[PDB]
Amino acid sequence: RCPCRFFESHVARANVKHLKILNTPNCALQIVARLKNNNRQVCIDPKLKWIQEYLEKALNK
Repeated sequence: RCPCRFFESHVARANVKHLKILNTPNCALQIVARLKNNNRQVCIDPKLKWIQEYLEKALNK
């Protein structure tokens, strides 16, 4: 079973509280994020540009 089933491409950082990185060689790279509004658990597509910027600001810092 993969940590994420469907990925959302219409999510923005303002609606996410934190991003979780998962390196699963059974499903490849997947990222899980929670909606700040209802604090739900949703899966975000690792192809969004703001996601890459978040990883870039967390890796250099």
